[PDB]
Amino acid sequence: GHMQDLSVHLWYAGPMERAGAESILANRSDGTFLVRQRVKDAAEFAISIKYNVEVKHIKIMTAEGLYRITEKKAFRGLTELVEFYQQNSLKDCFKSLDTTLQFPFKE
Amino acid sequence: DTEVYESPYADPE
Repeated sequence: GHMQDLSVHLWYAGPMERAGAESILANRSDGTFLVRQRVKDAAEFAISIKYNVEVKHIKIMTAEGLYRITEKKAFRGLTELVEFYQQNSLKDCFKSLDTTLQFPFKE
Repeated sequence: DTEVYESPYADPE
């Protein structure tokens, strides 16, 4: 939008909050995922995914202008991270998360 | 509301 407005991504809940993220996800099926931001203090990011009637919210690291759900990875853009994992289990990046980007919470 | 994503898990050195 104005720049890196990830909000354009169906899985981007943008201003949504964690508890809020869980609200939809909690109601959605396992695998349901999304991303959100609202801490107008730290330009950080985190992905939220539905797992076993529960939601997994993992924070994304930022340093080299790269995005990673784990201190061991790095992507150039959420969309390249999220949409790329659609075919790569999150457990490969996530710590406990054992699934893939099944569907966005916005769906 | 005033909550967010704490940190499910992280990997140390």
